[PDB]
Amino acid sequence: TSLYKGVYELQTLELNMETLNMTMPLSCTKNNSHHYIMVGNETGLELTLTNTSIINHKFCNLSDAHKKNLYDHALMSIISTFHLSIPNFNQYEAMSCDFNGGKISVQYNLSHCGTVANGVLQTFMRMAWGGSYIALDSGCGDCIMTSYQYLIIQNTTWEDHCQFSRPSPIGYLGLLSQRTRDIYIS
Amino acid sequence: TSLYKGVYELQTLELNMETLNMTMPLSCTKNNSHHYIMVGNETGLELTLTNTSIINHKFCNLSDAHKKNLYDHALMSIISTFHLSIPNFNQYEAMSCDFNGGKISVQYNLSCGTVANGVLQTFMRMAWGGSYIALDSGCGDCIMTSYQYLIIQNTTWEDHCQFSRPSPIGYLGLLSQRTRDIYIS
Amino acid sequence: TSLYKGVYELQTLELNMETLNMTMPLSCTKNNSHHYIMVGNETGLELTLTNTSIINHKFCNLSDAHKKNLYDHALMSIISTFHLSIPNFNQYEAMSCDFNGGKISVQYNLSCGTVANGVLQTFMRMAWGGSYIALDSGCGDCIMTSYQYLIIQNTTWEDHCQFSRPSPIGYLGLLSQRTRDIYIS
Amino acid sequence: GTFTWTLSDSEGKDTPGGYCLTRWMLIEAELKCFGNTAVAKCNEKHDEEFCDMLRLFDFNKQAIQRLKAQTSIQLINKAVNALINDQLIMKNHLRDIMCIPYCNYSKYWYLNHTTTGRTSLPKCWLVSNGSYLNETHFSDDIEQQADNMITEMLQ
Amino acid sequence: GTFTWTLSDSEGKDTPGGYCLTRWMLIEAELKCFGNTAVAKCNEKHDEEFCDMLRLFDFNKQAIQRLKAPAQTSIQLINKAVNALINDQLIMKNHLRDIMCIPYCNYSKYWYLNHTTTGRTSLPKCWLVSNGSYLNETHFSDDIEQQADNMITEMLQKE
Amino acid sequence: GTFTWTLSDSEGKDTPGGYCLTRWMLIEAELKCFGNTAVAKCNEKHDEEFCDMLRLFDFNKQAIQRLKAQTSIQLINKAVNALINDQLIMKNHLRDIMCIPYCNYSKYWYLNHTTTGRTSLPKCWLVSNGSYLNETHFSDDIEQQADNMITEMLQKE
Ligand SMILES: *[C@@H]1O[C@H](CO)[C@@H](O[C@@H]2O[C@H](CO)[C@@H](O[C@@H]3O[C@H](CO)[C@@H](O)[C@H](O[C@H]4O[C@H](CO)[C@@H](O)[C@H](O)[C@@H]4O)[C@@H]3O)[C@H](O)[C@H]2NC(C)=O)[C@H](O)[C@H]1NC(C)=O
Ligand SMILES: *[C@@H]1O[C@H](CO)[C@@H](O[C@@H]2O[C@H](CO)[C@@H](O[C@@H]3O[C@H](CO)[C@@H](O)[C@H](O[C@H]4O[C@H](CO)[C@@H](O)[C@H](O)[C@@H]4O)[C@@H]3O)[C@H](O)[C@H]2NC(C)=O)[C@H](O)[C@H]1NC(C)=O
Ligand SMILES: *[C@@H]1O[C@H](CO)[C@@H](O[C@@H]2O[C@H](CO)[C@@H](O[C@@H]3O[C@H](CO)[C@@H](O)[C@H](O[C@H]4O[C@H](CO)[C@@H](O)[C@H](O)[C@@H]4O)[C@@H]3O)[C@H](O)[C@H]2NC(C)=O)[C@H](O)[C@H]1NC(C)=O
Ligand SMILES: *[C@@H]1O[C@H](CO)[C@@H](O[C@@H]2O[C@H](CO)[C@@H](O[C@@H]3O[C@H](CO)[C@@H](O)[C@H](O)[C@@H]3O)[C@H](O)[C@H]2NC(C)=O)[C@H](O)[C@H]1NC(C)=O
Ligand SMILES: *[C@@H]1O[C@H](CO)[C@@H](O[C@@H]2O[C@H](CO)[C@@H](O[C@@H]3O[C@H](CO)[C@@H](O)[C@H](O)[C@@H]3O)[C@H](O)[C@H]2NC(C)=O)[C@H](O)[C@H]1NC(C)=O
Ligand SMILES: *[C@@H]1O[C@H](CO)[C@@H](O[C@@H]2O[C@H](CO)[C@@H](O[C@@H]3O[C@H](CO)[C@@H](O)[C@H](O)[C@@H]3O)[C@H](O)[C@H]2NC(C)=O)[C@H](O)[C@H]1NC(C)=O
Ligand SMILES: *[C@@H]1O[C@H](CO)[C@@H](O[C@@H]2O[C@H](CO)[C@@H](O)[C@H](O)[C@H]2NC(C)=O)[C@H](O)[C@H]1NC(C)=O
Ligand SMILES: *[C@@H]1O[C@H](CO)[C@@H](O[C@@H]2O[C@H](CO)[C@@H](O)[C@H](O)[C@H]2NC(C)=O)[C@H](O)[C@H]1NC(C)=O
Ligand SMILES: *[C@@H]1O[C@H](CO)[C@@H](O[C@@H]2O[C@H](CO)[C@@H](O)[C@H](O)[C@H]2NC(C)=O)[C@H](O)[C@H]1NC(C)=O
Ligand SMILES: *[C@@H]1O[C@H](CO)[C@@H](O[C@@H]2O[C@H](CO)[C@@H](O)[C@H](O)[C@H]2NC(C)=O)[C@H](O)[C@H]1NC(C)=O
Ligand SMILES: *[C@@H]1O[C@H](CO)[C@@H](O[C@@H]2O[C@H](CO)[C@@H](O)[C@H](O)[C@H]2NC(C)=O)[C@H](O)[C@H]1NC(C)=O
Ligand SMILES: *[C@@H]1O[C@H](CO)[C@@H](O[C@@H]2O[C@H](CO)[C@@H](O)[C@H](O)[C@H]2NC(C)=O)[C@H](O)[C@H]1NC(C)=O
Ligand SMILES: *[C@@H]1O[C@H](CO)[C@@H](O[C@@H]2O[C@H](CO)[C@@H](O)[C@H](O)[C@H]2NC(C)=O)[C@H](O)[C@H]1NC(C)=O
Ligand SMILES: *[C@@H]1O[C@H](CO)[C@@H](O[C@@H]2O[C@H](CO)[C@@H](O)[C@H](O)[C@H]2NC(C)=O)[C@H](O)[C@H]1NC(C)=O
Ligand SMILES: *[C@@H]1O[C@H](CO)[C@@H](O[C@@H]2O[C@H](CO)[C@@H](O)[C@H](O)[C@H]2NC(C)=O)[C@H](O)[C@H]1NC(C)=O
Ligand SMILES: *[C@@H]1O[C@H](CO)[C@@H](O[C@@H]2O[C@H](CO)[C@@H](O)[C@H](O)[C@H]2NC(C)=O)[C@H](O)[C@H]1NC(C)=O
Ligand SMILES: *[C@@H]1O[C@H](CO)[C@@H](O)[C@H](O)[C@H]1NC(C)=O
Ligand SMILES: *[C@@H]1O[C@H](CO)[C@@H](O)[C@H](O)[C@H]1NC(C)=O
Ligand SMILES: *[C@@H]1O[C@H](CO)[C@@H](O)[C@H](O)[C@H]1NC(C)=O
Ligand SMILES: *[C@@H]1O[C@H](CO)[C@@H](O)[C@H](O)[C@H]1NC(C)=O
Ligand SMILES: *[C@@H]1O[C@H](CO)[C@@H](O)[C@H](O)[C@H]1NC(C)=O
Ligand SMILES: *[C@@H]1O[C@H](CO)[C@@H](O)[C@H](O)[C@H]1NC(C)=O
Repeated sequence: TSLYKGVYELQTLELNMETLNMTMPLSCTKNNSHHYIMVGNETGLELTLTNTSIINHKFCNLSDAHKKNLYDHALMSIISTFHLSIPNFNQYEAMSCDFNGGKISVQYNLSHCGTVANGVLQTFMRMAWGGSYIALDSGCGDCIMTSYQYLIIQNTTWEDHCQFSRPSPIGYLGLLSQRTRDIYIS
Repeated sequence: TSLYKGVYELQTLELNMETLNMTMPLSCTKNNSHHYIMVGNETGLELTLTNTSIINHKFCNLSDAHKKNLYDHALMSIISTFHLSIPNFNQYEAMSCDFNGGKISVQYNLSCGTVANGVLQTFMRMAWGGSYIALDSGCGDCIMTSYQYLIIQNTTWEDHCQFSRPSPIGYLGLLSQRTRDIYIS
Repeated sequence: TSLYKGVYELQTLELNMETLNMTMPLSCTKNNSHHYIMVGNETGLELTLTNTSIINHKFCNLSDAHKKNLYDHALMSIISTFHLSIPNFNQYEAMSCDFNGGKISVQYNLSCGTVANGVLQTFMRMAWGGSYIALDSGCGDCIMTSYQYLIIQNTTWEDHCQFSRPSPIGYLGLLSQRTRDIYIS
Repeated sequence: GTFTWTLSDSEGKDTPGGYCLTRWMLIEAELKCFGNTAVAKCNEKHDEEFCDMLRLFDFNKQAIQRLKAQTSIQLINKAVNALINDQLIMKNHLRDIMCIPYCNYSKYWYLNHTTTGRTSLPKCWLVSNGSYLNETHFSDDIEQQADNMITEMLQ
Repeated sequence: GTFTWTLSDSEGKDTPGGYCLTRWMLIEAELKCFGNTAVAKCNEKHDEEFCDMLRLFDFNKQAIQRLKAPAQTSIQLINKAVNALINDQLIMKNHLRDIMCIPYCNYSKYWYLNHTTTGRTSLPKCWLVSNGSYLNETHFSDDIEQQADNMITEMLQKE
Repeated sequence: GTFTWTLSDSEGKDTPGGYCLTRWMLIEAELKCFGNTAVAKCNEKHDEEFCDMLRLFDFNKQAIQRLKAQTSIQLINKAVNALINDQLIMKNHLRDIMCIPYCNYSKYWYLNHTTTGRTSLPKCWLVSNGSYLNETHFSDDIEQQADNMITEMLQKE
């Protein structure tokens, strides 16, 4: 098809990351609003950007949730890596959660350059590595802005969601190093 | 003895890690129940697996212990490294401690995914030599042991390393995977 | 002007780190007492060793300061990297702060193994160039200084780097050893 | 540190070293095998993205064959730095931030000799704004790989 | 991991690979250029301090050119990229040497060999310093001697 | 990053860089010396376990000779990564978990010439369920080392 030096033919291959589902999580995006992280063939996590909120109380009962060991430990591990990877997070009010009955659900209020919405969107940009630019509108520029007001993270069941981008573990594996690399004093 | 290509003789070499005692800790094991981590030539640390408990109160007065700066800072460093290295530690009720007078003593009440697994995985790493003899788990993440408590106490140095030689490889590996798996508080 | 092997002449070069001011912080020192960290061409930090204190209350209202998002986010990220890089920090009474109106100012009350050693070890690393002048230490886990307080304050940029050239190597080194040595809370 | 995981050899191979990707590891493609001379570069270099993927695929293969658990996330969290170069994907993250064509780890390209059947180590097919680059935009990269193929074929 | 940042080539250079430091990157000096044969070692070795500085200077150059300048100097970018540019354990090595009274590298001055007629230069090694004063040539003479021999071996490897 | 510590050498030695382990560093053995050509691989390779031990033993020696203090754990907590490959010991932990013969960093094997005395770099003697492997179970590893020894002795001439 395309020959170089008359003897070397240019050939390609595309990896199907879906087969890594049993060992590592996989990030992907459905459309502009919805993005997903898949753990195995059953459980998962849905990162959705919406102008509509889902939690109105500004409390996060993590200690209660830990004691009542109902939630999936895997999903809790990736929801911790996300919140820790946020840089310069200083407005705990925007962080509101609801872990009643193991159902994990976390909401980040982006309405509250340098603001708390940048750091949460920077970490979201890394997390869903494929197809995150579609929701960002940012381009190249540090400072990230979006029309949407809330980033809602909910537990969900596995389906054929990865429509815009293929699944990949590259996003999650990168946040692991930059986990507690940027946090203020408590 | 046995020569390869007629000119190269196969020879051996066994290192004595005990000489590294002044710079880095050294883990080893005595029998199935008793394991040790040595720092220097006097102060040490014993971590044991017993069906008999040593602490019945379920509190860990860590802030009080820090303020009364009596304990050995080295032994506190390796016990912070241990507790931090536990992945998915979510039931604080099992950890009970007693640091009265500097004497450090920590008890983990054991009982796939339970808190006993994360503590035994970190114990498997800590005493790298001869941890398998107590795990009874083989190869298979999920570790199950018959013992009910893992008790960590300070101790004095003796010729304890009877089943496995002392080595620092155990402690050195937990230093990187220190705070790598910890939930939000 | 010194030839090796008759053809190879020995030549040198000295890097001007001041041009990296827009990308990374830069540590340097003015005299024995005063040291600085420079972030850009306008803001910065002042590390001072003085027998004279600046804060008398023993509280550090960090949560209030976070909520009132006035301070420079870059400056506090250096304050966090510094405080986290302190090994075996067990007496919170020495750290006293004042972040009223975004003006960040942190004071470490100094007085082997004490809290002063860990704060001076981190200070020795932070201002990599010309930290030995204030230490009086020489070579030896034990640093002792005559000064009683380490005060970090926000300041404006001036031609401060007189004794040592500015460099980012100090800051870049603490980033890896950030939370590597911290006790259980 | 750096990656220490060595790729495991299958039993029906002619030379110890090569690695093969099954038809279920590749999307819309049959199985492809790569020779020892190419995969040997995975142990030397630190910068190759396709090597990082082979170590991930191999680790997933070895972990399924030898263990039983899907909370297996604890295992990869320990092993990540022994399989991949963390800074290599940070490099791609930096390139994406700077409007530079980056590697999203999906498509790769390689040169395949017409009669020898020998292949280069697959390099990553870069992408910029949701579309892979044309052959015309990295043709001098392919030219350089073809030159390395000839000098290797002579040895 | 280890550093993956590759040094960017300017448009007018004759051979692809060399790197140049402007007169504003060097103090009390004009611009200095280093050949591809020297800079190539920066991709192989993990222990060279002058290489870690080149990646810092290049990253700073690339970030200013390609990224719209921040309002008030955001530090988040370098905190992400540090391990992809420098060897952290290399500067920890110099921190160990300073602690042990050994001459260490404070990343300011470097020395290299320049052939008087061909113009090729070795990779600049770090000029060590002990107690606020750089070492005399007399105290690392045998380090320079070894570099000349490697220069000879590298020059003969071309012919 | 990766280890940057270079193995210092003692004052009274024939060749610079050649390392020796004293009789107190070995168990039930006298002192053994390894030539420069062997230990030079410690700076190139990231994979060798015996090299990470030499950097530990040398660092121990250097810290004792040059400093005074036991709480010196703070020093090894800083310099661990400049000495040993963290992911190399994680490798053997993965092998142990997967029932693969792993390296417990105690015993090492190497080839030694009958007349030359030049030796290979000691590779780790693997162990599976509390017992070291027989020579018969890694025989093809020693064969490959002997071929590398021949190709290295030829480059001398
Ligand atoms: C790396 O970048 C490339 C390019 O930006 C990116 O490639 C894109 O991947 C998606 C996902 O596979 C492709 O979308 C497909 O498009 C075809 C035809 O357009 C559809 O038929 C596909 O739909 C099937 O799959 C859906 C989800 O499984 C099902 O719901 C549906 O019913 C169909 O069965 C699918 O939508 C897209 O075409 C490419 N783009 C290009 C230019 O090739 C890749 O995803 C990136 N990699 C990573 C890891 O992010
Ligand atoms: C690495 O170690 C070396 C050696 O210890 C160290 O070099 C020293 O750097 C300082 C700072 O640049 C030098 O001090 C200069 O001295 C000259 C005269 O010798 C003065 O003219 C300079 O003063 C000018 O600078 C002021 C502040 O910028 C200006 O306001 C004004 O224009 C002054 O004229 C300056 O003080 C010192 O001489 C060297 N020492 C040696 C031995 O060369 C270097 O800083 C270290 N690197 C790092 C990164 O720490
Ligand atoms: C790596 O794996 C190997 C093999 O599994 C392992 O080697 C074992 O080390 C132990 C401890 O050194 C050996 O046990 C010895 O056995 C002899 C008799 O066989 C005894 O005489 C020894 O007792 C002396 O030492 C005791 C403790 O100091 C004293 O209390 C006592 O009075 C004696 O003086 C000792 O128990 C064991 O034989 C070997 N196994 C083999 C197969 O060689 C090694 O420990 C592992 N390395 C690490 C770092 O874990
Ligand atoms: C998650 O990953 C697993 C494993 O990586 C995927 O399962 C794998 O699916 C393939 C294709 O269905 C299986 O191949 C099959 O092999 C048998 C013979 O063994 C053959 O008869 C079939 O025709 C097919 O080729 C493979 O065995 C299987 N592996 C395992 C361990 O189950 C799974 O599909 C992935 N799931 C998701 C939701 O991504
Ligand atoms: C902890 O480690 C230290 C140092 O690694 C061990 O001390 C060392 O012990 C050896 C053997 O006793 C000493 O060697 C001796 O050297 C003198 C000459 O100075 C010689 O006359 C003797 O015959 C012997 O060869 C070595 O000097 C000594 N080093 C130090 C710094 O004390 C110690 O034994 C270890 N302790 C434990 C409990 O493992
Ligand atoms: C560690 O945790 C275990 C389990 O969480 C604790 O065991 C529990 O201890 C209580 C109090 O001793 C037991 O209650 C008693 O049960 C008997 C019947 O077995 C009953 O007749 C008594 O009236 C009393 O209620 C409980 O059974 C026991 N549960 C199990 C599963 O063993 C243990 O006490 C904890 N240890 C420490 C030191 O905290
Ligand atoms: C992206 O896809 C999701 C799922 O297909 C869409 O979410 C649905 O939106 C409708 C209308 O608001 C709701 O009635 C459904 O309940 C939603 N489904 C889920 C699973 O939440 C979403 O509208 C799509 N967005 C875009 C921009 O295409
Ligand atoms: C988190 O815990 C707090 C305290 O247990 C809960 O707040 C209480 O909620 C009940 C029911 O609405 C009220 O009657 C109490 O007055 C509340 N107490 C306080 C101090 O606010 C809260 O509902 C919990 N939140 C979640 C999501 O579980
Ligand atoms: C979510 O709400 C925001 C804010 O109301 C919307 O952004 C506004 O869009 C209008 C129309 O383009 C502009 O006139 C406003 O200036 C925007 N406000 C801001 C703060 O940017 C956004 O379009 C909404 N998104 C969706 C999907 O409905
Ligand atoms: C392992 O060794 C320890 C110490 O030698 C044994 O613990 C002793 O057990 C006896 C009998 O109960 C007690 O009287 C001693 O006080 C114990 N010593 C210590 C230091 O605790 C232990 O029994 C041994 N276990 C096995 C399985 O061999
Ligand atoms: C410690 O206690 C546990 C639990 O009582 C013992 O494990 C039991 O052993 C018996 C006899 O083999 C079994 O019938 C039980 O099913 C076991 N229970 C469990 C929960 O595993 C264990 O043997 C005791 N260990 C020691 C050293 O006394
Ligand atoms: C901060 O760094 C910038 C850029 O590295 C320096 O600005 C450069 O100054 C030189 C000499 O005047 C000019 O030729 C360049 O064009 C400038 N570059 C830019 C991007 O402006 C600046 O001098 C440094 N500031 C301080 C205080 O060190
Ligand atoms: C180091 O330099 C600083 C700044 O030049 C000196 O601090 C000044 O000291 C005088 C006398 O006490 C005060 O009037 C000034 O207000 C101080 N300036 C600042 C910015 O604090 C300091 O005395 C010098 N120390 C040494 C040892 O030379
Ligand atoms: C700061 O105060 C300390 C303590 O008051 C001073 O150190 C004392 O210096 C005197 C005179 O050399 C000695 O006699 C004391 O023994 C020292 N005390 C201690 C605890 O070291 C120090 O010199 C003062 N520094 C300045 C700059 O005023
Ligand atoms: C290189 O190209 C050759 C030929 O184009 C490939 O060999 C073919 O492999 C397919 C499937 O494995 C077979 O159906 C064909 O019969 C083979 N053709 C020949 C001529 O042998 C080879 O797989 C390619 N190599 C790679 C790595 O893709
Ligand atoms: C390789 O073999 C030689 C000879 O078998 C060893 O050299 C001997 O070492 C012992 C103890 O150090 C001396 O007493 C002998 O005099 C030496 N013999 C000769 C001929 O030199 C050498 O030690 C071996 N190499 C290693 C690393 O053990
Ligand atoms: C989010 O914050 C905005 C502004 O602070 C506020 O108006 C809104 O009510 C908040 N929403 C929630 C759900 O807290
Ligand atoms: C989340 O998990 C809970 C408990 O397992 C379940 O009841 C709920 O339906 C899940 N949410 C979704 C969207 O599947
Ligand atoms: C533990 O330390 C305390 C205080 O140093 C000491 O009194 C006690 O004896 C130690 N415990 C043992 C078992 O040696
Ligand atoms: C610092 O500590 C010393 C001794 O504990 C005390 O005398 C002094 O008042 C303290 N200073 C401040 C500002 O707290
Ligand atoms: C510190 O910052 C505050 C607020 O920006 C400012 O008012 C004050 O002058 C600064 N301090 C110095 C010494 O510049
Ligand atoms: C080497 O010397 C020549 C002639 O003196 C000079 O032009 C060149 O710039 C020098 N090289 C460097 C790197 O300074």
